[PDB]
Amino acid sequence: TGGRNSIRYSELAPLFDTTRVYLVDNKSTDVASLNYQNDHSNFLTTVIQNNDYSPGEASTQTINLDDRSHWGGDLKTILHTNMPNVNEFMFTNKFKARVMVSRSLTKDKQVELKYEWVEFTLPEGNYSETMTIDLMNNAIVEHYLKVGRQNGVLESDIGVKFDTRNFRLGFDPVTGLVMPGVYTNEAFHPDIILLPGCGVDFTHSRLSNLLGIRKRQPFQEGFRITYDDLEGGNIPALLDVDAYQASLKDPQKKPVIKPLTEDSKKRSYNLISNDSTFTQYRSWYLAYNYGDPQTGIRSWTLLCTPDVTCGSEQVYWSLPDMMQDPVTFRSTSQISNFPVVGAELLPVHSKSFYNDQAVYSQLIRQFTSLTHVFNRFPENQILARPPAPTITTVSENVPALTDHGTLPLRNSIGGVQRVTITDARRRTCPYVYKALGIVSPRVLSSR
Amino acid sequence: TGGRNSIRYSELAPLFDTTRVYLVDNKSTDVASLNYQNDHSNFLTTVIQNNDYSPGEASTQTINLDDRSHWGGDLKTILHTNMPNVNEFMFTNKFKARVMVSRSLTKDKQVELKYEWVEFTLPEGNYSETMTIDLMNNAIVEHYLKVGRQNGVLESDIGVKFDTRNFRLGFDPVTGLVMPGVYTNEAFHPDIILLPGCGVDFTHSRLSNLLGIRKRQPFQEGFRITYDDLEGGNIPALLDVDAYQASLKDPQKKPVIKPLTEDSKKRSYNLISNDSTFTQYRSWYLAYNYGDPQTGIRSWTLLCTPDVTCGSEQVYWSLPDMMQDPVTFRSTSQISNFPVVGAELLPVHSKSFYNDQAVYSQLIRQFTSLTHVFNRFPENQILARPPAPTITTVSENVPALTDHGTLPLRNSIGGVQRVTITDARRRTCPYVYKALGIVSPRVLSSR
Amino acid sequence: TGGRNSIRYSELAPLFDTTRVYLVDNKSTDVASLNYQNDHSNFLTTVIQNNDYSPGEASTQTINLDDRSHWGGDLKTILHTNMPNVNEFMFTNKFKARVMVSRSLTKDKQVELKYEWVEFTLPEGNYSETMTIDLMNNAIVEHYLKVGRQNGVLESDIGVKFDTRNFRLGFDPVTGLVMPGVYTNEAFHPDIILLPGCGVDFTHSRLSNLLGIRKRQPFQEGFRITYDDLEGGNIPALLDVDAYQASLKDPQKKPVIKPLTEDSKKRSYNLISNDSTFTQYRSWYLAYNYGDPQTGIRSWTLLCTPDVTCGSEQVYWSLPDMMQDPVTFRSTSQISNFPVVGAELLPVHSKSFYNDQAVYSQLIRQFTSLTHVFNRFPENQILARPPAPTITTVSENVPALTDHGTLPLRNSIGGVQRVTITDARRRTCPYVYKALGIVSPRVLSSR
Amino acid sequence: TGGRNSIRYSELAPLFDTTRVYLVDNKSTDVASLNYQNDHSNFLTTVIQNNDYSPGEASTQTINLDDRSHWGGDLKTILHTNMPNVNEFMFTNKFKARVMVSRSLTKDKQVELKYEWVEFTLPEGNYSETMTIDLMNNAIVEHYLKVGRQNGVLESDIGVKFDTRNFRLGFDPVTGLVMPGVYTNEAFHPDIILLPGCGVDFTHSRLSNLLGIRKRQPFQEGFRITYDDLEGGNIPALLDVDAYQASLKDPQKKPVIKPLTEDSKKRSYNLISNDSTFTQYRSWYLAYNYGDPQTGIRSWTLLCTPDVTCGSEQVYWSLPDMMQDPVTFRSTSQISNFPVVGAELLPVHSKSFYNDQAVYSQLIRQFTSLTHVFNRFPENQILARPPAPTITTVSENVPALTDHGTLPLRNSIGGVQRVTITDARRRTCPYVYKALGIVSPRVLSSR
Repeated sequence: TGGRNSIRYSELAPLFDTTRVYLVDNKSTDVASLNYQNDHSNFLTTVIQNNDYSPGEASTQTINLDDRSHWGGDLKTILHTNMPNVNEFMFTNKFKARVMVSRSLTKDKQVELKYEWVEFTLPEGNYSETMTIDLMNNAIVEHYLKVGRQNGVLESDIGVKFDTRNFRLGFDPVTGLVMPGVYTNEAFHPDIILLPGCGVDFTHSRLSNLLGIRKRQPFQEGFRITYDDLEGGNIPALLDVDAYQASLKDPQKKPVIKPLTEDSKKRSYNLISNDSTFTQYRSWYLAYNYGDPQTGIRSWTLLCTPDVTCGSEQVYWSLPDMMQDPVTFRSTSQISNFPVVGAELLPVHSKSFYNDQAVYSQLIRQFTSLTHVFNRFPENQILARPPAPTITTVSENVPALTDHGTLPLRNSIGGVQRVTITDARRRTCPYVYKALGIVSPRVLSSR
Repeated sequence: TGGRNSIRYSELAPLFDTTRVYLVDNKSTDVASLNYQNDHSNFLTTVIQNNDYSPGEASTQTINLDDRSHWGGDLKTILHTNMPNVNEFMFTNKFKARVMVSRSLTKDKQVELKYEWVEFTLPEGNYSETMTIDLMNNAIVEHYLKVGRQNGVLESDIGVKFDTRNFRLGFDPVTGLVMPGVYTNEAFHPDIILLPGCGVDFTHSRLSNLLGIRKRQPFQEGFRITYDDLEGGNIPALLDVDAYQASLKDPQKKPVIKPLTEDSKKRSYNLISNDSTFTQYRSWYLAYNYGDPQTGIRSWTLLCTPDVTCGSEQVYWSLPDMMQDPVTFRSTSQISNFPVVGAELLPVHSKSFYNDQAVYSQLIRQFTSLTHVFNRFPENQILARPPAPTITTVSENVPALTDHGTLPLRNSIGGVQRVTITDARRRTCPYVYKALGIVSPRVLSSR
Repeated sequence: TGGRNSIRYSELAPLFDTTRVYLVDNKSTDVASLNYQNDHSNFLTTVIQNNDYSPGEASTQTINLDDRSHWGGDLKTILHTNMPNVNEFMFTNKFKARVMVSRSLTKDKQVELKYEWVEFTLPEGNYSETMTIDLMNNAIVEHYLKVGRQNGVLESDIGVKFDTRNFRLGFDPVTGLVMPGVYTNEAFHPDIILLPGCGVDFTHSRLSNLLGIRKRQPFQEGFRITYDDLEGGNIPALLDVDAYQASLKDPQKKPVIKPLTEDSKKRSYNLISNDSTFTQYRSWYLAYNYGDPQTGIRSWTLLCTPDVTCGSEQVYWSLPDMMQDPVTFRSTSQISNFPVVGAELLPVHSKSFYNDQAVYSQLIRQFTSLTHVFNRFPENQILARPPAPTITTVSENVPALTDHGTLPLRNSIGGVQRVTITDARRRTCPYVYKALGIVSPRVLSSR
Repeated sequence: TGGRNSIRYSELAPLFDTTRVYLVDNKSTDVASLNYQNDHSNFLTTVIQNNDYSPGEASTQTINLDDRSHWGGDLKTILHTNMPNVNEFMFTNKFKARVMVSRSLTKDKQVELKYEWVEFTLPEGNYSETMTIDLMNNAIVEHYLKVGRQNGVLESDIGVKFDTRNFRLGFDPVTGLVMPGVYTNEAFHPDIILLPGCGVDFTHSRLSNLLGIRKRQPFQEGFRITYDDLEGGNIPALLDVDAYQASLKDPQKKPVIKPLTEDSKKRSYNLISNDSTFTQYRSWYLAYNYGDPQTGIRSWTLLCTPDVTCGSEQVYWSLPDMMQDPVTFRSTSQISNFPVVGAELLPVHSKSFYNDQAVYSQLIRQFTSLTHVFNRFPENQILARPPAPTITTVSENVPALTDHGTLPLRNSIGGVQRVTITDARRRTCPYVYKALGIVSPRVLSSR
């Protein structure tokens, strides 16, 4: 300490031992003159808080930590964002799926079914755990319109659906059917329901996480899940309620065996055989939980909690112009490679709420009335509308009063410092409303 | 340490090493005599806690940290506010918008439409994420009354509305219409719906943030968003439900093509052509998400989360009379420029709650009864009342037991210290109920 | 300090005193090349953050903390999971129970009842405190189908049920009956209802904890709770409401004495004697609270709060390649035995919510309509459906910004470090989405 | 430091400066062999984490902090319980009350009323702030059955009731009656309603706290509150609604004066005189708030918030075999007197929720139907069922990642350490699911 303290500035007098320099964006004189073209995730600040000098002029002056000692500073910071649930940036507004796009009676008498992969995109916005799903199913439909139907494709065969129920609760071990004649609409984890000849890929989307279907060994570029994969676990068919009820008057067999085939407005349930009790529709959930664990999807995939945020990602601070470049970091000027002084999780959590609207809706569509762009197939038990789970989650932004350690810094702090927040991939982050830094230099050793 | 400790006061005896001085407002003797004309964000305190002296008299005595050493103190503080959501101070009670103000059949046979920018103000208060919106729409209407109508202006042409739905979900790729004949009233982010010849400016309001429409490169003074800007993304028209239904009895074309034109009480939906399926009404949301991303508003603007607080802003502490002035700060007496010793976020967070009242209201206006100053156009599908989003947020004030570092201080602490909290712009902050400071001096080095 | 600081790297220059090395998974170059076959709970990272070298090549270079001093580093870490409530791993998807599996009129005229232990498994997923229970009861039934019934077993005798009410509130001290003729369906802690000749074992399941029935002295391998154990505390029988009401017209005794025997669709309530007011059904809750405290189950067991998480378990960090092996730990290469540097609770908490759906359901099954795979015996007052408790809990995953102490480390940190999170049993943990480590070395003493 | 660091173990090599020893229960080898008969609140752990030695054998070896220095360690700990709201241990399942137990027409023509104190106990479980109350009222009734009634006691005179409303809101200053003819059933703090000749004592129960009736000077063993105490503040009588309404047809006085006397099924409201407007029933709340503050109960008692937990109690850690015994503590082997190294609040908080079920119930008993063991006197306005308060609280268990200071420890840490958590009264605590300790020794001074 002794002669090694002195923290000096132009003529303003000697200050001794730790003090405080401030890194702030909202500083009025600065904005107008320096970071006009920049944004909160990468700006310039005048660290000289002296009322009498131009910002430019200040950019000349310097804070001089005494030369005789290696100094260090404590970096506390206040980060506050407002990034939405889904958006193009975090890759939560896109997802490739393969659907039916054409159905025509080929040239002889046999038929043709051609499928294709299409990328559907969501309208940017902050959503629910559910409404997001819905938005996806809708985006599937919206396509069936611009193309599908108008090419021999019947809703009775739309290839992909994201629902949320255990399509085999009512199932009866012997009858081979969902006895109650209705797939019990309770919510049990996001799922994926496919059809023959199609599937979905998330290779470039974090939405996967929203669903909660994670790859059992992630570091494998690529995420395709198709029909052939979902093996063992095709949605069993609903038993014919009426045929059964209507019977019992007059070897003497009963109406049981009759597995419903279609529903009001005659929508095909595409059953494998005119025999088998299983429909062609295949569910991930079903597969994972019910089909061979050592071979099924239960093998290469993992069932887990949703998380609307789509994945806690972190950000990296960098104060290139004011702090020594940590161990192996190379010093540069390429914004997308500055040295990093602190890492921290991007300020987003998921609040959970109890859903009353769970059942309230089961007592309104039972009393017929209009429909949403979401339940375009009310009377279908499958292309219906996935049941709203009790307890929805919602991505919520929150101020993060974080605190990075104490770092080594240069002894000639420039009048104008540059602040820069970066993300995992290394790029500014548009969704930053406020960055604030406080540094407290203090002597560490001697030269 | 050795001889350098001694913390002395008048005759009261030697105290050794760190101790504690207290900065408090609620001290009874003080109020009456010193900070009568002041407020919690800028007051005087007698730091001498000795029962026997006048406050004035005390203002003479002094706490003497030993001279032989440079001292420092730990500053912990308790800040507690109660600022409301919207108010004149934080600029959340004003916002300029351009509306229709006159409609008369000009002199020949052509017509005249004159528009003007008017500033509408809200009644101060703490609101919801939604009710705030509503308050704004109302403030638009309230003006249409004092002026608009009584000058040939028909509600059928009120220029600005802040709603919250995706005005194009039911849309059908081929019919060019919102098939279900009703814009599906689900909430998906605050939006702005304009008309020809008008728009809104937030150049001087944080309400922008409440809506969640942020400028893609903020440091640009000025925020005007007009009709011409919202290009591509005019609300499509609702299909005529009846015309279509009523048909199908008797080349042989159907009632489809007929896009509704007006609604019960015949309110014009102002459609571009007697042809086109698009109404003149333009939505921001629509633009951002559906119209050309490289040219549309999606370009210069950014879609993001609401935040009722309107923007986490920070405050600055200053204890001019008791702590050495940090690095570059100049020493002065101009309250609005004192040195700063600590920065901290203004004590306001946003709590979120689940909205049951989301639908409950869809089952009460379907069963006709009175109206609120909010739904003055129930039968309009557009000037209706934006759907209440599930999950509302509410600005909430909370005590902040913060802790600034350890700062260097003078060795002659005056009997009367001055505390001062300031905001980003540098001015006291009326909404401060309690400020409390605790300082713990302790030796740092030697002189 | 003096000459002992120097933190050196290849030619990049001398860095002095503490700095920062980063342990991160999401690093792009790494994934592709090193931890392809690994997962977030056990991966490799290149700690050399220098843009110009291959990952392989980097794996050569080294960070050299000065040789002359023993160094130490501060290890802060960010752990984030997403493990579900029930699953095969945490042993929350299995549980052995003993049920009736056969009922036939033995060879002479006496009868035969054979029982057996069967393991039932749940569909993996994240559940409620209740719906979990339900899932279990269902899993009991689902078995009764594949076997039970089709072998002379009548629902009127299914052996195990997990309910949640105090089966003896209405009870009248003299009549020896539940007067109101209905077991008051309010929820009061998970319970277990058995029948003669059967029981349940949790010897290999944490579900026990979900129920909240803990063994009074845990370190005893084995958890079997059978009929004979639940002594004193057999569910009293419901009084015959009608017999009583229908009477009172004409020594002159009343219809009281008549304890109902069966319910609509005549389901036997299996009463011990045609006399006794007690049914053969026995409840844990009842036992614990009402039967002899010094002998009953109240003795060897303990009644306590549920907790959906099934048990706060912890995890162990290990950074074998970068930090000295703590006191007694042996140095090795067997992943399942690495040295441990930090322990921390596995990131899972239980959020609680208020249940409105508590009663809403009592006003819908009173108005007859379909049934769930859950209430297959609506008209039974016992095999009914346990009442939903107000205030349900739900396992929720949360990011854990933890902080382990400051640890001693090697002075030759390898270009490639290995991170490894382990659980109590010592094995990687599939449910880890993100692990992040920040180390801040700093001199501790001298060599 | 210099030669004073060395932390040694058998042959495993020299470790220098702070390191980490771990105190864990869930360690597999340990359980089976050492703490078989123990529980989580008092167990043994092998601190030697070396894979190759028996636990017994390990119990021999020792960690040797260097001899030349006095060492200290940082003790961080993870405590997690699951204790329920009410239970026998925390004394929340018992409470003495004095009730009517006999009513017979004495030998001459005068009568006899004998009262007695009885202890009622609750069924153990975790409850609500309310349902607990209810459980108590029920427990009062349940007794009236086994004894009361069957001895001339009419419900019309059951002595104690725990309700929750201000029995005198409708009251009219002149008529001396609760005009609306109904005690306005809104909830305003737990209360106690007594009758002549009886009362309640909490001398041995924390339930008092649940009610929120605390003794104004606690350190006084004993808590009896009887009739004679509740002076001034007898529940006023409800005005006869009908008598009044039915009148007004024909000095000419009105039906006012008539204070109802009994209710449907003629239950006596026991009014002092055939005159006075006051019933014999006395309320604590009433007393405290309305009767003489300098003499009434308002004097020796204190009205305050409920708190379901019944009282934040703390626990004491003790690591007898590994840390020096703090200042005045005597060293011993009596588990219930070990030295204490850290104190901490027993991990229980009270979550609050908003009650919709507040009114929902006022619109179901107004539409007659069955009754609960709770509202056995629906038509009574007094023995009714206390109104459910909006905002109920619920005891909730939570993991407590606490941190005790840095303590002095022995330099010869035994292979097997003993952990022990104790409560205020000094006894193990059955409700402990997990205890975890991490110690970080580090040199403090020299010998």
